[PDB]
Amino acid sequence: FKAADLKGIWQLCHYVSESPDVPGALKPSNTFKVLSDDGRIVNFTIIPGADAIITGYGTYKQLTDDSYKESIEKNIHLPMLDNQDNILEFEIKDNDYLHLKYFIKSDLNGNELNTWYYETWKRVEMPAKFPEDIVR
Amino acid sequence: ADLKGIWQLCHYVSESPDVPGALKPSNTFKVLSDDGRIVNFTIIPGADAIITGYGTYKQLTDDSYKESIEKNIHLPMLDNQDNILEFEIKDNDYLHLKYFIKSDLNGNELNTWYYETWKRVEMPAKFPEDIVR
Amino acid sequence: ADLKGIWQLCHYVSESPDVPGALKPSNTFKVLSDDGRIVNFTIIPGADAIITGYGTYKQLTDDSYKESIEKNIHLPMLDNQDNILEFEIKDNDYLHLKYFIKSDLNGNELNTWYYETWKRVEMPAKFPEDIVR
Amino acid sequence: KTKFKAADLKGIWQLCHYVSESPDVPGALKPSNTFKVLSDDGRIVNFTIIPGADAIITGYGTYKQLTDDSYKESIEKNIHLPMLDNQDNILEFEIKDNDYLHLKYFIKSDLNGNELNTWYYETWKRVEMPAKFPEDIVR
Repeated sequence: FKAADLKGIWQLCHYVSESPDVPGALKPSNTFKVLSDDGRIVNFTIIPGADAIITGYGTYKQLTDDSYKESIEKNIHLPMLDNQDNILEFEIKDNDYLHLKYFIKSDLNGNELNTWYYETWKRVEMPAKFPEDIVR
Repeated sequence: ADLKGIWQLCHYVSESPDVPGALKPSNTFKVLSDDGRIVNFTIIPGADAIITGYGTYKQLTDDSYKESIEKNIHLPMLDNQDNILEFEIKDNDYLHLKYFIKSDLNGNELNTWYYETWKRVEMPAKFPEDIVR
Repeated sequence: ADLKGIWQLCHYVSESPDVPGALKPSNTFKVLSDDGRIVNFTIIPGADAIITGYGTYKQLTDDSYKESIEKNIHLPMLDNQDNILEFEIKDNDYLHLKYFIKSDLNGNELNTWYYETWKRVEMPAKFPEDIVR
Repeated sequence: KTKFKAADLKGIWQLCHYVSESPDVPGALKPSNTFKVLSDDGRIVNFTIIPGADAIITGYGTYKQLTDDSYKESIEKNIHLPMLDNQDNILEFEIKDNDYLHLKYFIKSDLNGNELNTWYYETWKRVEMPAKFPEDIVR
């Protein structure tokens, strides 16, 4: 296969809605995934007005056209992935949205979970101009 | 009925557009004062919060109250009108409301029921550590 | 002075200790009602907002008002006390306050001035597009 | 002679700014909205989170440590400081207590040719993994 455009900085998004039945509108959130050029992965979450925190790190590698592996060293968000390979099924839609899914068999307590997790991330890009009235 | 207080609008948050969202507290507040005033306002992250509606209110029956709206920038068709809201407070903490809007701002037939869930804002026993005031 | 309203806590922020800063709105609100009630509350993103203090208030002079605090989880030393706040409203929108606490909860001498800056929450001309309520 | 024990530049750094409760009170150093990613493979990316909107990349390029107290950013594009586009910026630095990156750099002139001759100072804090994931946090 030819490498998908995974490398970059990705921003976690969620879907907000007025009813539980209507599909939500996409909104960018506080978590970032840095997929480096040398195969390193770092997840971190900003805490407004406080220190941001690293929540997971390791290495990554694309396996197929629609799957990549994160070889997680430590993950405080999902401790069951520590020293494990997590296979993420993915699709990049319109060059900017990374739609991923992964499966967790058992939780940190050892109980059967058998749950698929879904995430949407948006590629962080440089705009044409630096916006006025922004707090760096 | 225990309507007086500060209420926080809830919305539905999901990880995917296909998975049903979980009910979560959101950015909008309804202040139902002890002296019969109503104010709706919405916080805007990184900017000034905004008042979106105000007027007076009064409970009419066991399951209905009236908001006599002066101005409402969220729903301009309610300006200078009485809105009758059907309500139920479940478990002392959740205000479930429904109201009907006949027409939109242009006068076109809407005939839509709006449903809202608000959660009572309370004082907890202790001030939590590591929150940004 | 026009004390009545909803006030939003601000911080003064600069990129350097030498460059003059700017006021930036935060997560805390003070509701100074028309009937003399005061409520402080803080939004916690993704969780329930919390009431952190309440009581009554009354203007005393042109540049001072009193908060008769019943309970305050943020500042417990003000419980069942009158706090006299020196204030100035600059350009109708910014409430600059200062108050003095003589002693801590243990009765030890504190003799400390506390400063706060709040911005008046207003209704804008139009409801902005693409905000999350 | 312990230069191998020197603090790493590599990592994710968070820009600090000065915040107080009032303009009459001097601001305390606090973490802000801007991040510098100094990768293991010599890439630099500056980006700023914008509450309620998409975060934005504000500068990128490559970097390399030159001496014990200086490193170079070979900037491709920088929307925050456009005069650094396609230039090398030499940053004098010191890492204090492993966690604070104190840097300074000099800008001779702006894009318009206005002689500036100004030193810029920045403080960044190393972003780390805490022992436990905190409970009431928004991802």
